[PDB]
Amino acid sequence: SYELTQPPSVSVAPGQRATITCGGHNIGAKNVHWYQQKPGQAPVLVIQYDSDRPSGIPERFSGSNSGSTATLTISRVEAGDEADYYCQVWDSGRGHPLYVFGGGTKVTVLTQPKANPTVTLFPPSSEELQANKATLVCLISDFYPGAVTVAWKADSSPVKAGVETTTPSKQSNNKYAASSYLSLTPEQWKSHRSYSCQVTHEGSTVEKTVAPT
Amino acid sequence: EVQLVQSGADVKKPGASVKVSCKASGYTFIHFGISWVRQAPGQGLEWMGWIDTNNGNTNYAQSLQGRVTMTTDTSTGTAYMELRSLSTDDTAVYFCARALEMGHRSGFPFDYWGQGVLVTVSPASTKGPSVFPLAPSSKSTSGGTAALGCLVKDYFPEPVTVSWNSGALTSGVHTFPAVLQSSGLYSLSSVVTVPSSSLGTQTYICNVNHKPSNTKVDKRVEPK
Repeated sequence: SYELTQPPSVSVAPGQRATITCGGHNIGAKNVHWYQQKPGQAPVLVIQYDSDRPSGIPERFSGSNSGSTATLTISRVEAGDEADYYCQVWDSGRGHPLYVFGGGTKVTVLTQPKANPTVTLFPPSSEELQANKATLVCLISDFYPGAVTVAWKADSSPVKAGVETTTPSKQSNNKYAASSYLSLTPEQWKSHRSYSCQVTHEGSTVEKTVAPT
Repeated sequence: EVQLVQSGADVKKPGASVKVSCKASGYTFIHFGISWVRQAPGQGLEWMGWIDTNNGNTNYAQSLQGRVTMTTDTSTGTAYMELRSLSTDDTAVYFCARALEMGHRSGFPFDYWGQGVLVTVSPASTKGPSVFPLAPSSKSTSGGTAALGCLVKDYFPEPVTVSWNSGALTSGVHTFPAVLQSSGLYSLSSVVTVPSSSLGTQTYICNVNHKPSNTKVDKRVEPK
């Protein structure tokens, strides 16, 4: 179906302007609506029909839509604007109409210094292997802002199946931690030369690799 | 004031069905359609379908056609969503949302939302964990620091508490939050960072406690 593309995250210092884009083929021909969602709450409509603020939404929220990109702008951002933001359009769906949401952008308001992630990757243990199972454990700690993307590769090719990744949660020292797990069979583990866990954070990546040897 | 208040949160087994409700108040119930939107834990919003509260006309997501049924009860101002043949992929918070009209040429935004109800699809009521050692990569002769730990695999429900050396070791201990896997079971890791020189001289044992299954596991972690 019609697809919407949002960046996973946006980091912004207090008072700066936050820009969240929503890409779609000729999305300028559609009405785009924007929803804000804080944790454990329901979404809130903050921009409707490309650029209209519903009643009660601060004037620092604004939106535009042109060509292949719609944009939600949060001017003079405040700490309380930290949330996930979702774009949305209606589509005719070849006589089967639908709504589609973008994947959502986590907007972090920078209230503490940037911290690069520590990545620890463990291969499957002999005990787990000797029990006909295999798990690669990728542990990600002491990073801020709390948004990462984890990609796995078998040798060189990406692997999506068997991957479970947590949502980053705050540590005791107020930084963030997360973990990603790759499940596979002992044979796929043995069949490849190596496996890699790649962690993307604030535009940079830390990649660790392990091998059956 | 417009309010949507949901009910019907529940815990289910794979293959079962579930029915949730959305009670509208503060406006003319039949003047506005109702959409349904779900959110799996940690994931984004996924539109499910819409219903005309006046005549019962629906538009469903193609991926759900045949499996979902939405209804309206105009005598109580309530919308209902039934989802059959549940899998662990259906574990999610389910939201209802007011959407004036939806059609083949236009669709309104969702201006008021219910609070969401959690539906947990799980294959077990209780299940103890499998504990495996995460042996340190560094060696006793290595220098600097070493990370070793324990993998606590495939348990249900949360939580698992982990200590080290019966609680005598707390510096450098990090027990990570659990992940909900597509199997419906939880997994977590706990890792302790220790001086590399201690690998040949100090014994390291993780004390895993899963109270829901009445299970304790003291697993010894040996360098490889």
